[PDB]
Amino acid sequence: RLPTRSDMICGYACLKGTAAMRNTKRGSWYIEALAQVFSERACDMHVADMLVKVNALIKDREGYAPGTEFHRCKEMSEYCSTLCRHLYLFPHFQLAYRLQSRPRGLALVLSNVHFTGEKELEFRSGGDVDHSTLVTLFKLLGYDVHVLCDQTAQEMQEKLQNFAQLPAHRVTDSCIVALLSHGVEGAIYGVDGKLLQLQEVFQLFDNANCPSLQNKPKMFFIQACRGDETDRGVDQQ
Amino acid sequence: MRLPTRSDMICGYACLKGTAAMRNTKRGSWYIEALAQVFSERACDMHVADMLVKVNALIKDREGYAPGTEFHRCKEMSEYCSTLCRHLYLFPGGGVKPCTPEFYQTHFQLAYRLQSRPRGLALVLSNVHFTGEKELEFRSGGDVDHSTLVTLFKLLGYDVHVLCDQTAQEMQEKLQNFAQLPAHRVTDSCIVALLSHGVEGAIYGVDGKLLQLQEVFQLFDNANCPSLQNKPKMFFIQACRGDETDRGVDQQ
Amino acid sequence: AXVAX
Amino acid sequence: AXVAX
Repeated sequence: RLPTRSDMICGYACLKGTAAMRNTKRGSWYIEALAQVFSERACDMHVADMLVKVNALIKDREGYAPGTEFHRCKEMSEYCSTLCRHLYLFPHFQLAYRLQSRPRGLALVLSNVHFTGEKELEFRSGGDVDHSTLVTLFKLLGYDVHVLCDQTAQEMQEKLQNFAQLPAHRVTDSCIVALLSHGVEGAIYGVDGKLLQLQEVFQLFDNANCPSLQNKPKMFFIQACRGDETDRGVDQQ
Repeated sequence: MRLPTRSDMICGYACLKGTAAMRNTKRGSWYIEALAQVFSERACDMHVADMLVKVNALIKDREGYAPGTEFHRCKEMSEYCSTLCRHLYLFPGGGVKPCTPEFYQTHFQLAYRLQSRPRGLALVLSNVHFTGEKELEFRSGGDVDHSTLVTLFKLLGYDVHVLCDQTAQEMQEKLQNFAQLPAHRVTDSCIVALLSHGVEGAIYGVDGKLLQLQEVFQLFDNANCPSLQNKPKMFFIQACRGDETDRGVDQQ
Repeated sequence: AXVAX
Repeated sequence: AXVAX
């Protein structure tokens, strides 16, 4: 018998209280680093170690925008993990999760970029770059990629529950969900300005509501703010 | 080149947001017993985050044994959070099984520098006796956890500071003094271990007052703790994050 | 034999 | 060039 929630790992563009940076040309700092790391290293490095390389890149980057409050600002990513084995994706077999099915799993990419103005939420310029980057990466890593753009909080909950219940999970070895939106600490915005709690999202995939993904790695990437301020950084002693 | 305000921390938690941690009145916490087993056994060859994966494994398998009572066959799940930017090998030289010299020679260049003697200062802060307006009971077995960690961190090479039964103010004031000790300038890492009751995001003092964990981590960040900049900082937090028992789930 | 934290 | 999420 199993705990209610297990075998999950979650990557965050930023730390509690802080905000995530986005480049209006290139996309978010985090997706750009995440895609760069996974592309080059998925053949010989497990996911946890790989999010450590991503942490390394994010920690060295700084903002460039002379004039604005964003000049030289900083960012720190993080990951939180309940995995119980290595996650090698295999694009070592013995002490790592079974990851051998074709496709490797279903993957969902859920970008909110355009906002209907019910609250004061800005156009996520560069959001289209993030979205494309993740769909190609997940398709290259062997995943059946579902996508979903510009949803309300209600639509998001309902279709994320749909995605969790799909029969296809019975026959695959892993799962991936990537949420890119405006957010607050513990929740992200639908395009209608309404919030969705991340706990509820993770709940829809746990061992009690999503028994078809029991004991297989589930992988959440969350590109949203967790605060209202910017990080000016510290100098090095 | 500059730094974010917070970086290079790994936090190991005994239970998940909203759930609660189980403790055995005789043998200690599930999390601590597992942590000290794995760290003691594998520091020689496995890095700390991978090591925390193995603790997850053990905790996922454990189930409660207490017939009659409301805790029979209950489950628990640990987790850990990381802003580390390198492998964290503890490179034990003795006490526990040591690493071979070939192991260091192959792994040292892609890992945090972890060579000082001591390897770091370590603080172990346990509250077992509560005496306040809240309904906080005696933490039976909390003493085994305390001496397990003290012995563990000594065997791994750490100068172990201890603190017992503190109020939320005394933990704020003394965690800060610990964070500002001058030895951090020359040591290579750091370990804080908080064992107490608590809720999501905070832990209780013996006076039933709350210390927010965000303030604790802040005391060791790059802005407040320049001597630990770019140095790996470990936190192990044994405390409930709720008040609900996990009855578990059958395996379909 | 099991108590919560 | 920078914008926040």
